[PDB]
Amino acid sequence: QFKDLLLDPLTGDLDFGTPGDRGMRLALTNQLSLRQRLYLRFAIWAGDWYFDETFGFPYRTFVGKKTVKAVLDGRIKSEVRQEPDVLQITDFQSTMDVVSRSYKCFFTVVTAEGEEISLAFVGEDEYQYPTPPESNVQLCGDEGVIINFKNKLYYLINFRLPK
Amino acid sequence: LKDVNHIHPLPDFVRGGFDYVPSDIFSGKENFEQTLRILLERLEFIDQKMVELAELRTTLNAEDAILDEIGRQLGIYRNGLNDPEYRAVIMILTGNNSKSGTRADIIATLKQLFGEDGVTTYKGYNYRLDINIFNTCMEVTDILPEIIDMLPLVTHLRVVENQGY
Repeated sequence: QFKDLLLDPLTGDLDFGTPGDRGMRLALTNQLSLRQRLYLRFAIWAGDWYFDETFGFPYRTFVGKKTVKAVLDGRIKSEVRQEPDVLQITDFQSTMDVVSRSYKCFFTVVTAEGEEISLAFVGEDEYQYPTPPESNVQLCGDEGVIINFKNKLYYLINFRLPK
Repeated sequence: LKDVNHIHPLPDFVRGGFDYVPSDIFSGKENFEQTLRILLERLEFIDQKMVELAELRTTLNAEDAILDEIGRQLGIYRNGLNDPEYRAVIMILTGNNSKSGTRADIIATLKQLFGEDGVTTYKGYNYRLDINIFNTCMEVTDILPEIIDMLPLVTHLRVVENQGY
């Protein structure tokens, strides 16, 4: 439920929205929040962000060196579980090509969805305060009491005659 | 090798801060940059005006609207003086506080009002002194009262002004 500015999954810029409803949006669904929380966590190289030297991933250790596939998978699979709301990891297809020296892995992560605790900070309210009456209706009655009775009588006259 | 006065506009303020984008993650997305640039460039204007708030308050460059405030603290009121010469009188009176009215000293004060060769001074036996002006750039009658003040208690003075030799 971690709120934050929404990042476009397709381009990487802020998700200002479609041309018909351009604006700014907050990440509300846990899925969207977790997506960008993993994306930033994996995209920032370790130590390259000032104000926090411990954040990021240490790509320099592996890239450019002769490395064992098994060691890399452990670190990749470990960084994911640093988020407190990750249920499990389903599958992991780690493959390496020696000709091009490229490495490419696949996997998915499962996360549940929570409640909103309070709507005070977001948009709307859930209550249905009453509406003041109109004109002399309060002190003298209402005509609808006649209309509903007339309709009931008419529908009952309709019911008895077979159709 | 370096200026002692550190009060200067910060060089290349805008590109700084952008240097703190971690690993070019957002660079080239043209959506986050504009949002950040719009906010940062506002500080540019404020950062620039921080200098004039200090630079313009100096007596050398102070405009008449506020130069009066500087003069007011020193007791030198505008009276009927105009801006270009009001600056001069402020300098002259202030400089008088560390003077002795010697021949070498008098030449120095007149030096700031008429360039290098614009003034000369003849001397006489019985307290007579003379002032010559060649390249005046301001009207002298209003400056005259001060020109008397920085002279000995018993000076006898003549004033003659002309353009060129």
